[PDB]
Amino acid sequence: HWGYGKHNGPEHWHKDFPIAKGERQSPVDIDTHTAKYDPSLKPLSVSYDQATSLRILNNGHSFQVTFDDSQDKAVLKGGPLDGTYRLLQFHFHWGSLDGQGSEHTVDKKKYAAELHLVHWNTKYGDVGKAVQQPDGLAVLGIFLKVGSAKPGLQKVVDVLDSIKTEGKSADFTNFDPRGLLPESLDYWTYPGSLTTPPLAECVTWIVLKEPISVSSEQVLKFRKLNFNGEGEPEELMVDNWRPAQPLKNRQIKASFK
Ligand SMILES: NS(=O)(=O)c1nnc(NC(=O)C2CCCCC2)s1
Ligand SMILES: [Zn+2]
Repeated sequence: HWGYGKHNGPEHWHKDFPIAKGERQSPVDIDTHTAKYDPSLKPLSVSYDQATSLRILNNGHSFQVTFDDSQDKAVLKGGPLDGTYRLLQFHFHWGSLDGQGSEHTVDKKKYAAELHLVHWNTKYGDVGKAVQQPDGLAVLGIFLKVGSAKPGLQKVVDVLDSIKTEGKSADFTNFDPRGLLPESLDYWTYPGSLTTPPLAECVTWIVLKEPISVSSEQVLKFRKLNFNGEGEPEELMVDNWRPAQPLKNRQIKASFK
């Protein structure tokens, strides 16, 4: 089964998921000097006030916080998007060291981690149908750098001890994902894919230009999670990031000058 190790990592994924070598794979390097400001791009609308978080879960590749997406409660609109995209879950990708961990890169710079808030287009009715559409999902990507603590992340960090290994989950209600956002909603956007299998080419990527800072203690707690399930040889959940993929016939647009 797929993972991030030598024998099951990103270089192997194409064998089970041939779209791994497709025309709109993610992540990508964002070359800031080649990205073009698109004045027709609207501001992002991040409407998270009614977000209803449900569970936090270690799925063996990351940890994710899931939300009630059965109604328009936490939605992403605007920017490059047509229509309404419901927040389903967020998760992170991170490194074994502070100089790697992000999936997208900016002028080849790797951040310590990357937060993905995964949303799906309500015109497709459910996320499984949305994954089958080229405009089915919108992932809001936010870089993490190590510096000062992010207070809105602490509640996540506080609970990771309870989901150390693959398959463990915990109640994670009343979590406000607005606490994970940077000040600026300036973004780059491009059409891409899920960065984990099945690598479906269904994502409008919206990557914020402003990172959030998290503390060394916060990221260290990410790195104490396990890829393995309980009772198996302990393999720390670190470096669960896919590297940048070929941009191919795509233009990255910037919402800002
Ligand atoms: N790293 S990422 O591009 O944000 C992602 N890679 N696979 C992702 N799968 C999902 O979100 C789903 C969750 C539930 C049902 C379908 C899909 S999200
Ligand atoms: Zn992700």
